[PDB]
Amino acid sequence: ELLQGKTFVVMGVANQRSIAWGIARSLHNAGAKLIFTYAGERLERNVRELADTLEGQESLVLPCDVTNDEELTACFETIKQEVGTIHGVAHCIAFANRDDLKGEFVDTSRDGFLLAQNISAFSLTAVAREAKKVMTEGGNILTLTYLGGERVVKNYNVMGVAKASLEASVKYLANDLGQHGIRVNAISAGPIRTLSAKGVGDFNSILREIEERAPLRRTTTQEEVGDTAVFLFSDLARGVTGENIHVDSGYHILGL
Amino acid sequence: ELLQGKTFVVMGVANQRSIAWGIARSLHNAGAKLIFTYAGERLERNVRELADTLEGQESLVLPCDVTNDEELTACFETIKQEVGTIHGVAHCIAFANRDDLKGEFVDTSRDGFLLAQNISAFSLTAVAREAKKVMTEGGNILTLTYLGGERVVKNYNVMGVAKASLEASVKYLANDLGQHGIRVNAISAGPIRTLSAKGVGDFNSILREIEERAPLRRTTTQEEVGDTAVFLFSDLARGVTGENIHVDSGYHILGL
Amino acid sequence: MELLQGKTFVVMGVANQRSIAWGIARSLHNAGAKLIFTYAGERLERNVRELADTLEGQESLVLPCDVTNDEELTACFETIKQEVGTIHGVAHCIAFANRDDLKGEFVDTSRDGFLLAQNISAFSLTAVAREAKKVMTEGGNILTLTYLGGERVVKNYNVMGVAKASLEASVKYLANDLGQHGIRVNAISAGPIRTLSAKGVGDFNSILREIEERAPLRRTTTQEEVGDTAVFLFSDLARGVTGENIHVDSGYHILGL
Amino acid sequence: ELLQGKTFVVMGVANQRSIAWGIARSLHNAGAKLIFTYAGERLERNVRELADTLEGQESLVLPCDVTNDEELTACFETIKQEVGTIHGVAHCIAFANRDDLKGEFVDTSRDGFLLAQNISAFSLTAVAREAKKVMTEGGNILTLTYLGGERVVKNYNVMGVAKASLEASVKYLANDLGQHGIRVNAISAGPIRTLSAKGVGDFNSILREIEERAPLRRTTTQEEVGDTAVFLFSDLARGVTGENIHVDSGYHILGL
Ligand SMILES: NC(=O)C1=CN([C@@H]2O[C@H](COP(=O)(O)OP(=O)(O)OC[C@H]3O[C@@H](n4cnc5c(N)ncnc54)[C@H](OP(=O)(O)O)[C@@H]3O)[C@@H](O)[C@H]2O)C=CC1
Ligand SMILES: NC(=O)C1=CN([C@@H]2O[C@H](COP(=O)(O)OP(=O)(O)OC[C@H]3O[C@@H](n4cnc5c(N)ncnc54)[C@H](OP(=O)(O)O)[C@@H]3O)[C@@H](O)[C@H]2O)C=CC1
Ligand SMILES: NC(=O)C1=CN([C@@H]2O[C@H](COP(=O)(O)OP(=O)(O)OC[C@H]3O[C@@H](n4cnc5c(N)ncnc54)[C@H](OP(=O)(O)O)[C@@H]3O)[C@@H](O)[C@H]2O)C=CC1
Ligand SMILES: NC(=O)C1=CN([C@@H]2O[C@H](COP(=O)(O)OP(=O)(O)OC[C@H]3O[C@@H](n4cnc5c(N)ncnc54)[C@H](OP(=O)(O)O)[C@@H]3O)[C@@H](O)[C@H]2O)C=CC1
Ligand SMILES: Cc1c(CN(C)C(=O)/C=C/c2cnc3c(c2)CCC(=O)N3)c2ccccc2n1C
Ligand SMILES: Cc1c(CN(C)C(=O)/C=C/c2cnc3c(c2)CCC(=O)N3)c2ccccc2n1C
Ligand SMILES: Cc1c(CN(C)C(=O)/C=C/c2cnc3c(c2)CCC(=O)N3)c2ccccc2n1C
Ligand SMILES: Cc1c(CN(C)C(=O)/C=C/c2cnc3c(c2)CCC(=O)N3)c2ccccc2n1C
Repeated sequence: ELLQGKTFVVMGVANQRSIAWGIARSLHNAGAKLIFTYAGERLERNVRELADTLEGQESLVLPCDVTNDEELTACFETIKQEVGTIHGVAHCIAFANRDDLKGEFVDTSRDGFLLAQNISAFSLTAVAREAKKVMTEGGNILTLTYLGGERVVKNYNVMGVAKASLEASVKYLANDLGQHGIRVNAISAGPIRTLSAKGVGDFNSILREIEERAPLRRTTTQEEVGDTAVFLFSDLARGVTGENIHVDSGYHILGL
Repeated sequence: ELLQGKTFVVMGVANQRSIAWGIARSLHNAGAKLIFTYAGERLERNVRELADTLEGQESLVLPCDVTNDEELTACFETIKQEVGTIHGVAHCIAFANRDDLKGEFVDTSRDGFLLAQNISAFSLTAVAREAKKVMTEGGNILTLTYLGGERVVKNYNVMGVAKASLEASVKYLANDLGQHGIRVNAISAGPIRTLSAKGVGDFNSILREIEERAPLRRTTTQEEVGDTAVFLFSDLARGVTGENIHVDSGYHILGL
Repeated sequence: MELLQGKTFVVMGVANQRSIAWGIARSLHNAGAKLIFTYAGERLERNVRELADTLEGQESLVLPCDVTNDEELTACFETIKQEVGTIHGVAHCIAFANRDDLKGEFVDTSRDGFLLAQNISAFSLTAVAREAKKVMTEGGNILTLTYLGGERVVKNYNVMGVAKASLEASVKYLANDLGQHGIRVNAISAGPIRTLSAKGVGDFNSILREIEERAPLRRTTTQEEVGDTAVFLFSDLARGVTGENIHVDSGYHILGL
Repeated sequence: ELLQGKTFVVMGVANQRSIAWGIARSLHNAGAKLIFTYAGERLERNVRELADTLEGQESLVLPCDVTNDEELTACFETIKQEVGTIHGVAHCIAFANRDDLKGEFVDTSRDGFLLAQNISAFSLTAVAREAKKVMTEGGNILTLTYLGGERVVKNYNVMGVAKASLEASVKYLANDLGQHGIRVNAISAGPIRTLSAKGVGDFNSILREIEERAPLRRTTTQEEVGDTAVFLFSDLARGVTGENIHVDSGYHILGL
């Protein structure tokens, strides 16, 4: 099977609905070994719990608050020490202050802006810099992004700008790391019911809109994202780097 | 194994270097059965011998000149008669008059322009129209495009405009066919030495630019395109339609 | 009137006073340009001839130019050459597809329908640039008009959408060819506007309605807004701009959902 | 004539070769009155001297270090009281630590990253929310971008990611401010020999490349940018917002 005997770091499991958890399962289903990380103590339990559901042999679960330089750096030392070699990292982390995800992007504070950039965009680069030390056989680094990073999506505001910065980081990191045998890609996922969609929008109204209008006439699932993540980490995706695959039932192609 | 139980139509094999022969090989390795179509009688011997290098039952090998509506139609009629159900088509077809592939694009004759449009872009639509009839369980339709459709490539000229037309075509067809359970996607391959590289303005130099400047520091293989085609035909890609995956060693990201 | 003072432009595709080409003709004229008009058919000849006539100064040459017809293309620019010697640019505002293709599924478009739309709506830019090349002696700009449907899927635009992708790639390749001859080539991507080429589209009114309420500028596009950006592209101000597609659509093109 | 009786804030003049100085000339030749900002004494005289060369008479030259919220606010507060109404702002500001404009982008420091983001991207939004306060007749906000925010440019690294973020901000800002009669647009300029090109590796080779491969066969001047800027601030451009106009001799259209 595609990922037999390879080991991957998964970052961003918060709960059962986490896109990261879809990715975890698809990779596990494809025969991967998994390392999870989680942000801060309010979660160790929900991630270990999930990790444990997976058939057989304990997955490492590590703390990694990506705003913290030394725990990020320690996280990957542990990985260097526990396992030696990984074959990729799935970066599934985003955060902005909730107040910034409503009315007028022009009103966002510089602290708001830089917090979003720091956690939603710069973290990929920080992670990629540690990941590099421990991917001596090469492989793929993946991030998740969203269409609001390319075109304007109401209320996505500062996150849109931080997705744009994320997608551009993908390209430049692809240009740095290719020579070291490492391919960097994104998945642009369609809107999905997650911890991170608990907010506003009348989210239901937007899913309904995807259902009526997306080419595939349905909304996307965390398993659809995770199967495209299996492709990207697999050998099938060798010649693919610097790319953004939309797993969104085709919505991204529409105009009016 | 991944495409177990499924049959695909591969159009465009002309010899062992054809990117279509790369896709055929990857699809067979992933358990598919194949039907091959070829441009005209002069190619029949090559295609029958390639097909027969693969283990398993024989493989239909049918003439299909995409310029000839009766031939196109009888071809897929024959396919419905003998197999009943397909799961996908790989369209790997292009042509323009070779004198239009030098000098200035502005000097392209009307006949020249419409011939390139006819064979290089409209054929995807005619193919799709007949494939929709035998795609009884849905599936994927793939074509092959090139960066000249997006950005100016010297001498690519009228093929450049026909690729843009092809890629717009993928969008519109994905929008049509989603609701019939059918996805439509393109692979944008980097340059590869094939028959359609014959006569190009120092292809060797082009190959060197890629090798030294592409994020991955190597040229694209027919096998790399074929493994991405596997993904796109597989159920891994069920959320992915109207997409153009660049398999070009990340070359497409580069500015200057 | 100054800014295009002392320059002459060919405007192709005026069919009545709502034509985008006529918004363009007025702006060019108000910027001091002299104008040559083309038409294709027998009768909307006057229509064009009568619109021309309203323009204040010297009378305008008005010439038949069916872009489907090589001889007529050659004769028209030939006649421009004999009559005025030098022109400074061309506005190409011309599209056609069979009406039955602009509904239903794109996958049912016939071969003839496809090639017809490419011929008139995409190739014709190139045929016109080739003729214009020989009369654009001091350089200048070639324009064309496109639509968002050439970049992303717009319901029912179908075959014209593909023909606009085709048009847009032609702008780039022609820009690459002609720059060394002092000629720039650019597109304006206009918002939906009420013209003859909008007659027969499902729900044109509700299209304009959701432009008004959702586009950043909260209003639909006008012919005059298109013509004023045309003035820029034909003027010296734009001398560093080529192979560009400028969206004059109240900002609509930036929106997802 | 074209900008008769309008006033514009021009930000970023550093010396006579500044793009922002090219824009002030064009705006002035089109009838505008101008207000200038600068950060820090290192160049107060330069901007004063330059502003004084101008043949109308007599421009406010105010301090505005976009890093400083109290100073930004004050600068636009001073403008509120002293001029009244403004019709536009040209934001020609960028900065990143020069140690980050070489080597691999992946080795970029946290605060290197957020510094570039803060000066080169966020400042637009900060400037735009002031300005909003003073553009009571509406008008245009312009920023300068570079192709490296769309595609990978060697060494541009953290600035390319910053420009991507800048360009996304343009889109979101335009969605915010359009309802207030305010347009927001970028100009993507070709390489120009300014202070911000000092130290770029092989800059003369970049220029020679542009001259020989760019469609217009020449390199890009400050006057070309200033004249496109005149268009964007004028009534001619009233239907244009959220646009990025490439003023780069057509270079942006080239593939390989
Ligand atoms: N509709 C959608 O849900 C879409 C989401 N995405 C992207 O998918 C990714 C995953 O989000 P999704 O699964 O939806 O939602 P989740 O909320 O489940 O996942 C987000 C994860 O990011 C983590 N995170 C936040 N801050 C930090 C930090 N300081 N250090 C380390 N980790 C942190 C969260 O941890 P914690 O719980 O501790 O805050 C959580 O585990 C995001 O990048 C998101 O934008 C893309 C397209 C569509
Ligand atoms: N560098 C490269 O090689 C790249 C190629 N591509 C694309 O890959 C695709 C395949 O090209 P490639 O494998 O390289 O070259 P090949 O020439 O081996 O394959 C192209 C196929 O198109 C067929 N074809 C041409 N005209 C017709 C027609 N009238 N009816 C039916 N088939 C026809 C050819 O047949 P015949 O020999 O009889 O003409 C040939 O079998 C093309 O669309 C090409 O543009 C994309 C990116 C890079
Ligand atoms: N919402 C909109 O209306 C938008 C339109 N556009 C584009 O703007 C351009 C102008 O269209 P618009 O003004 O809307 O509609 P009009 O119908 O007013 O203009 C279209 C013109 O194209 C001409 N034409 C068609 N076929 C030929 C041919 N064989 N040879 C010469 N001329 C021909 C028509 O002439 P005739 O009547 O004599 O056949 C007509 O004068 C087109 O390219 C269109 O696609 C772009 C964006 C939005
Ligand atoms: N090749 C090129 O020159 C191109 C440049 N650009 C862009 O054009 C814009 C203008 O750059 P250019 O004219 O070349 O170079 P300049 O160095 O002349 O202008 C850059 C300006 O940004 C100012 N700036 C830096 N930090 C701050 C800050 N803390 N607060 C307020 N102002 C600040 C600089 O001031 P100071 O010197 O005092 O630090 C300087 O005046 C930039 O956005 C740049 O990215 C775009 C495309 C091509
Ligand atoms: C699909 C979608 C999302 C979810 N998404 C794609 C994200 O990237 C969400 C990021 C996010 C980032 N930060 C957050 C939260 C969500 C929630 C609560 C919180 O405190 N901080 C989203 C988020 C905000 C506004 C609109 C949105 N749409 C239309
Ligand atoms: C990579 C590459 C190709 C090959 N390619 C991508 C194609 O799409 C080939 C198209 C093609 C299309 N028509 C053709 C021929 C080739 C050859 C001989 C012929 O008679 N007609 C190419 C083809 C022409 C010009 C430049 C080119 N570059 C840089
Ligand atoms: C804005 C818009 C147009 C107008 N447009 C951009 C066009 O390019 C029109 C092209 C055109 C092309 N060919 C045509 C006609 C119109 C009308 C009558 C005819 O007989 N042939 C349009 C046209 C069809 C479907 C949707 C459409 N939308 C949303
Ligand atoms: C054209 C071009 C530029 C200049 N540019 C477009 C910029 O946006 C420059 C931004 C900048 C940002 N921060 C800077 C400096 C320049 C210079 C000195 C310094 O100390 N900090 C550039 C800058 C670095 C690498 C390549 C570059 N190319 C190819």
